[PDB]
Amino acid sequence: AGAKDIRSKIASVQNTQKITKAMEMVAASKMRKSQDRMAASRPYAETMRKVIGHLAHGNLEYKHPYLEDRDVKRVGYLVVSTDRGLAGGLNINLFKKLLAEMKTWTDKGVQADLAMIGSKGVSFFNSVGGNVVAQVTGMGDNPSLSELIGPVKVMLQAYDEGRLDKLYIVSNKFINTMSQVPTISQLLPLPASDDDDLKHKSWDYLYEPDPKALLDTLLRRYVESQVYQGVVENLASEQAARMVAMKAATDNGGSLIKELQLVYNKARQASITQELTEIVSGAA
Amino acid sequence: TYHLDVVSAEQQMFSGLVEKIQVTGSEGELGIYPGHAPLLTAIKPGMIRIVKQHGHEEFIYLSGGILEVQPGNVTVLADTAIRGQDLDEARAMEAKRKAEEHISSSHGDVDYAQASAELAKAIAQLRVIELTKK
Repeated sequence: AGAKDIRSKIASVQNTQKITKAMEMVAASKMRKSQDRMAASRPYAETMRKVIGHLAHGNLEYKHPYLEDRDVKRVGYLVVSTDRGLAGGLNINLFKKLLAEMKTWTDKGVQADLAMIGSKGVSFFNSVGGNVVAQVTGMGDNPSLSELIGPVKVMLQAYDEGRLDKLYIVSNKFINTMSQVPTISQLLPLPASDDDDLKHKSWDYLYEPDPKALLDTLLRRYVESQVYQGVVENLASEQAARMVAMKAATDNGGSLIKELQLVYNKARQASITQELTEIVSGAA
Repeated sequence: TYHLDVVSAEQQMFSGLVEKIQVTGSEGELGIYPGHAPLLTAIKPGMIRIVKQHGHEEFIYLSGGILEVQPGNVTVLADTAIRGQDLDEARAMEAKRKAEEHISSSHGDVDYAQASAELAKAIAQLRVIELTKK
């Protein structure tokens, strides 16, 4: 033991607990901003996916590489992550689940191409040994699709030059203010829908310009919108996880204070007793 | 009848049940009605009318986008779109002032590629603001 050093540790832990409380404040405010931005993003992606859903079952159809169900030789993943710590184990769980599915493809002899949106993902997968083909880091407090387009542009080129056959996006769903889950979702080759063809409503704009080029542009927009909503939702999840972790750290700091103080009190009492015993005995 | 949805790519513009509409298109304005055709493409700067149950309309600015047309529930994907009472005649007149300046301030084809779009956006605002008075 020792009185001054224990009291120094008590002061330091007190200060750290106060700081963790403040960091919880910051995390909560950032979550508010992130969730309202998510609310803005939701309708646009929702409507666009409804569009492509009805295109999944239309008549007077024609082929498109992003539409057909081609075989899988290699798989692409668009991975979102934080660039910061103190967010609990969100990134770890998402990385583990992606590693599980990538292992499943590796069993089948199917290779994985990875594009990272965060620094933690870059570090984790370059040190573990995943083939990072694209990467962007440090997006900022307000993220924008403009900077994220580049990695998506690379992945799109990988698909449209024929090398990449199936493409997935991985992100954490903002299920609630206090609950989230990591997910892997089918992105580029169009997923299934429940419908039959709607024969007619208004005018078939299709052949006013070229159908192929316009459909190309539309599916570009579709993939970009999906990616943007995923990123925004993951930032909301990040703020939630950080606030939970900060609360836990605050409680643990209080727990250490209430015990270091017992050690300090016993130390003070014992020291005073020893010194007084020396004085009284030395009187002789 | 049928259902319609509109988004401004960073905002939802409309969602609900509807009877009939009138909208812009790949080349110009167009009179739309329900049940006619199954295919879809792009939008030039314009506007849209939304007549709902009991015959109640509304008037929305469409700065640019894509239109589905074919489905029972249809939607408009707009890169930018503004609600008919978020915008106003003063705002469209400011757009008129901007565009009439830029016509005088654009002198090459490369810059007119943007000046023409600015003028089209202003003219679309100026038509939706008049249709808004109904």
